Amino acid sequence: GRQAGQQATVGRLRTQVTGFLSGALGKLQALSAQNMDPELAQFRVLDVDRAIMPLLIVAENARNPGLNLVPLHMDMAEDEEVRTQPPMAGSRHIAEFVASARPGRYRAVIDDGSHTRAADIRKDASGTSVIVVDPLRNVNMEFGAKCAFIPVDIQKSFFDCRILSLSLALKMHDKDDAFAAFHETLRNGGDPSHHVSRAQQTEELGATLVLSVEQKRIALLNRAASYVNSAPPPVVMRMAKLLQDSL
Repeated sequence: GRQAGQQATVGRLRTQVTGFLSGALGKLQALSAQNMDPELAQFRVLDVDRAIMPLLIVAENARNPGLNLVPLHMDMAEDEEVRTQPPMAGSRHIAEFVASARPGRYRAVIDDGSHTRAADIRKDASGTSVIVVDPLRNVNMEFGAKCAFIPVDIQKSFFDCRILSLSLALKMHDKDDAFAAFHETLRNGGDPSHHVSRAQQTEELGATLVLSVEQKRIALLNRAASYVNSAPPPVVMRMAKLLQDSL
C-alpha cells in the first residue's frame, strides 16, 4: 500500500509543478497581448523568470546529459537592500560551490544582484577555472578560482539576461571542446604568450558564441512541462521543493 501511498504524494507534487508551468505559459501569453505595454510586460516577466528558471534548469539538464547547469550567485545577491531580486530557488553562493562541488565540468547562470550571466566552470585537482560570458553591446582587469570574462556582441539586458544566459549555457555545452581548450589556456598561466593567447582565444570564443527571448522562453517552458510529465519521482520531488521555495 505504500507503493501506492507514496505514488499519491508524487502525483500530487507532479500536478503542482505541471499546473505552475502551465500557469506561467498562460501569464506569458497574456503579457504578449496586443493591448499590453511592453515595459509593463518586462517588469511582470521578472517574477515569472525568477520562478521558472530552476525548473527550466532541471529539465534542460535532463534533456542534455552533460550540460550540468547550476544556478550560482555572488555576495551582492545576498544583500536584501541592494539586490533587484533575490536569487532564484536552489541558488548557491559561488564560493560555496567552488569549495564543495564534485570535480568536473559545469555550466552555470551567475546572478550578481543585478544581472545574470552564463558561465563554464571546470573543477580539477589543479584548481577551478570560471569562464563568464559578458554581453556588453574594464580593459586588462582580472577578477577572482581563476575567472575570465568573454565579451560578446549581445545586448546587455536586465530583463532578458536570465533566459539569454540559459540559452548561452546551452550553446556553451554545444561548444564544449572550445571552452575546454580555453580552460587549459587559462590554467597554463606560465606560458610567455599566455596573455596574448588568452586574449586571442577570448575574441575567438566570443565569435563562436554569437554565430527571440520571448520565443525561447516559451519553448523552454514547453520542454520543461513535457519533461515534468514523464519525470521520475526524485526529480518531481526536487522540482516541487524548488517551486515551493520560490514563494
